[PDB]
Amino acid sequence: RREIKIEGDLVLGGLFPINEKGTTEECGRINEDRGIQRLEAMLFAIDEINKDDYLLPGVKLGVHILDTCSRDTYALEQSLEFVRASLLIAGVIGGSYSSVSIQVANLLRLFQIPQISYASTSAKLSDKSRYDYFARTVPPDFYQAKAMAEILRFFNWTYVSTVASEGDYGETGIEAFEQEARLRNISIATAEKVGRIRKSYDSVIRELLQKPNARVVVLFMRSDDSRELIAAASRANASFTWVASDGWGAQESIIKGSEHVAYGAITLELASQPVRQFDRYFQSLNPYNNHRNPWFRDFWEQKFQCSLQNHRRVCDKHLAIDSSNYEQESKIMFVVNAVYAMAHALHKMQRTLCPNTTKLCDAMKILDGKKLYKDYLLKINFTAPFNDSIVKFDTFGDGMGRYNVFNFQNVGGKYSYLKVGHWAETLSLDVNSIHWS
Amino acid sequence: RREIKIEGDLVLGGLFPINEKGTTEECGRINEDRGIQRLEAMLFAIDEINKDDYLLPGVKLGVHILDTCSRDTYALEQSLEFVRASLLIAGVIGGSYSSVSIQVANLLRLFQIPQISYASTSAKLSDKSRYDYFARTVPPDFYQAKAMAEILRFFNWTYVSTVASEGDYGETGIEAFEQEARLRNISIATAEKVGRIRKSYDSVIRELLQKPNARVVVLFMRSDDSRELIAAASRANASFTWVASDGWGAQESIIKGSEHVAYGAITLELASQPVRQFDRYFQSLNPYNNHRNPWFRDFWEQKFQCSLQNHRRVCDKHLAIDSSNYEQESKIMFVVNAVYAMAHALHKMQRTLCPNTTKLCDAMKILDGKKLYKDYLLKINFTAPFNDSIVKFDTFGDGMGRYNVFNFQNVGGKYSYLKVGHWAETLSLDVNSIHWS
Ligand SMILES: N[C@](CC1c2ccccc2Oc2ccccc21)(C(=O)O)[C@H]1C[C@@H]1C(=O)O
Ligand SMILES: N[C@](CC1c2ccccc2Oc2ccccc21)(C(=O)O)[C@H]1C[C@@H]1C(=O)O
Ligand SMILES: [Cl-]
Ligand SMILES: [Cl-]
Ligand SMILES: [Cl-]
Ligand SMILES: [Cl-]
Repeated sequence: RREIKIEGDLVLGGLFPINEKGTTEECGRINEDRGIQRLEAMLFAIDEINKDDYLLPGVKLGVHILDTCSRDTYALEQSLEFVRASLLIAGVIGGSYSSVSIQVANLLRLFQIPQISYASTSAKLSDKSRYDYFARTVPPDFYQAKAMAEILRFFNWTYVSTVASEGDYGETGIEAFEQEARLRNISIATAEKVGRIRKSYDSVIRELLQKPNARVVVLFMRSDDSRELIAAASRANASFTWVASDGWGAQESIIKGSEHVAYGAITLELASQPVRQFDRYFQSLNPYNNHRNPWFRDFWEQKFQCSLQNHRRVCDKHLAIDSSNYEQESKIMFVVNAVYAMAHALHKMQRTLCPNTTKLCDAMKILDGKKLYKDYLLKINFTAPFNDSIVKFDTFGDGMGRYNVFNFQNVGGKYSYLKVGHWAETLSLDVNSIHWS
Repeated sequence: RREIKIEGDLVLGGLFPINEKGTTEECGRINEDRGIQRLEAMLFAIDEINKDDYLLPGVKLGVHILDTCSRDTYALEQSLEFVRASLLIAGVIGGSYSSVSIQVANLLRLFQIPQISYASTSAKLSDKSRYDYFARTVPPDFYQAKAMAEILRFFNWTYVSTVASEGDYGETGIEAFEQEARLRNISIATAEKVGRIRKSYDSVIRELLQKPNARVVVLFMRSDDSRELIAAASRANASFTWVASDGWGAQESIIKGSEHVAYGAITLELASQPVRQFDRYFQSLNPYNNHRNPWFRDFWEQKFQCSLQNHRRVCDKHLAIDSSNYEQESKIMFVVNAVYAMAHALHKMQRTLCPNTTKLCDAMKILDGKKLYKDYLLKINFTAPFNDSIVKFDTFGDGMGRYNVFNFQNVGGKYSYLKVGHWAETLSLDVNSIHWS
């Protein structure tokens, strides 16, 4: 029922997991980082573009923002509002979960509405024919498989074993790693999978022990699966050199109480830099100055376990989002770059189709989505506005594969993940900073 | 803007090409046979089912009927009305043109709404994964390719040449014939195509003459392409034994003025029988008793070139649809069988999910479209209501491939197409009635 509907000459649709997938109820609690923060980054980006005197000087961007409630079917129903509009919906920003972005993309292509996801990393969305109106500022996860294969090939690690989670993430990732290993003459000792139980991980650990020549284990697993496998490795006192995808990444929750077996592990994470101006914008928001966001009062009441309006404690008027209770969500840069990619494509389109004017001409009021996607959006190339990193898409509409390389080690009586490298198209490692086990 | 919206316990969506694809304007003239007649066959079928005391005894069927205007994009926009409904839209009947049914099917699968086409014959719609909510009472055209290959194999015609129209119909049909010929050890001399010009056909005829050993020509062409190729064959005085798909069929317009070169031609047509009770129902309709159809007054004014309400002649009050100006459209049986297939699937579903009641229970008010399609609709098997011919679908949702075999000949100083056989799964020919050339 809730929405953010702001008028403009051109309107961008937005889809965010503002609320978690509910349990009795369809929608759960507010999602603070993937929902509120990401939605406010798109509003921040719109405000900035509208303020800019060089980008779309005569065209004001409006918005139509909706909650996906972290569910495919709910997001599809919401997306009908963007299709009914045929508000001048020029394109859609979102969603977050790949399963939501797949269903939205199946609908939007039918009405030729371009879509840019700032978070969906499934390999399926790369399909030029099935998702011919979809683009993304994030790279697909199959580039992690390529980056891991390139890390092994560098260290000449020719004999390895693999563990994968069940589902799109784990299966597609190890299937891509298997192919990337074959091309690099890397032989896979044993390939294990993990379904949806404590014993299951011990069966995998035992099966990994059956090939003692393969000291390197390559993981393409979800967070919970990664923690549980390292726990079973801890129980069996089985120490391996783990090479893992972002499912493990640089999360301290994974290695907690199992740092011996997990020592020297090589992990990947999506490389991103914070948007400093966003921290200032987000920390200044309060229930008194943020009337345009209809979810903000529930976000505030939930974040601070208080009531703004008697069994509930009254919100102290001096509460604030600040350094002690806030950290910029890892994908804020991708939200901002997605909105700017749409603006840059629209700007170039208006300049070509509306000669000798800055205003939105008739040729663009009857907007050709096919032209916008193929001839403008897929051909954008600009410097990220708050970074010199380039925003651009390949012919599949995929953003550039840039990952940080981490090494789990202890220096100065503290266990931390250390940034020991980066993968862009070529691997770059600071080898003399890596610890082994 | 116009529609037929009739309330019921369960409502069926309907899509018909009531108006032709417009030219200035988006929608053209009324389409009398594929539009008005086919829409009235669905209303006839609904009335009959509702009157029946054994089929859905406690569930009244309603309708929501819309004009596709013979265009993909217009039909997609119309279909949003069936999706917005989530009226209790249980399923959709239509469309006619395969291009319209493809776009509708792309939308309806997303909201799990089963769809039955009474006319769309494209091979694409057979795809179990891409069109997983689509079924049809007509067979796909690739069964014509199989039937023609079986006619050649019977007469031991091992050396043949092929001509195909450009587009889905001709290309897919000859591609399927090429595969069906390989399996029957039939060698193809030359494979010609026809684009979108009088000279083009002469180039094909000349190229066919280059292989004089191949006296049999297999055609998979559109009506206009078929007439023009027989015209070029007439000009080059090139007489062949033509084996053609329903694009030519038993149309006298194809052979007009070119009966010598076209003599003895073997052609296919979709086998159908008229629904006798429909003739009585359709011929009784007049502008005074048909208020539920909002397009009928324009149909009447167009059919009779008159005005019901001064430069226009006033409609004579004694005008009527009758034997002199009406003939039952060839696919009326498929419209009626599509509506009955949906009713039978709903009837079996209500009997299983609503025990000890005939009424629509809560388990069916929140209708599971996935169950309706896979467990009920794909498993129907009933005698056609106004025929003993069986209505059933295969695992792809395709209706049974039943074609009549025609032979163009002269008997008693009159040129006519004679029914000389039938193809169901096995070919059946009355060989001693076939003329050659
Ligand atoms: N990138 C996500 C997550 C990504 C993923 C991709 C496809 C399927 C499953 C799947 O689950 C995992 C599990 C572990 C690590 C990464 C993923 C996406 O759903 O695409 C998106 C939720 C993330 C966000 O909103 O930041
Ligand atoms: N069966 C049709 C027509 C069928 C066809 C199928 C796919 C592509 C093109 C194509 O065009 C031809 C040409 C000649 C003969 C048969 C077809 C369909 O569009 O499916 C549908 C309009 C017919 C109806 O409403 O009766
Ligand atoms: Cl989402
Ligand atoms: Cl998954
Ligand atoms: Cl149609
Ligand atoms: Cl065609």
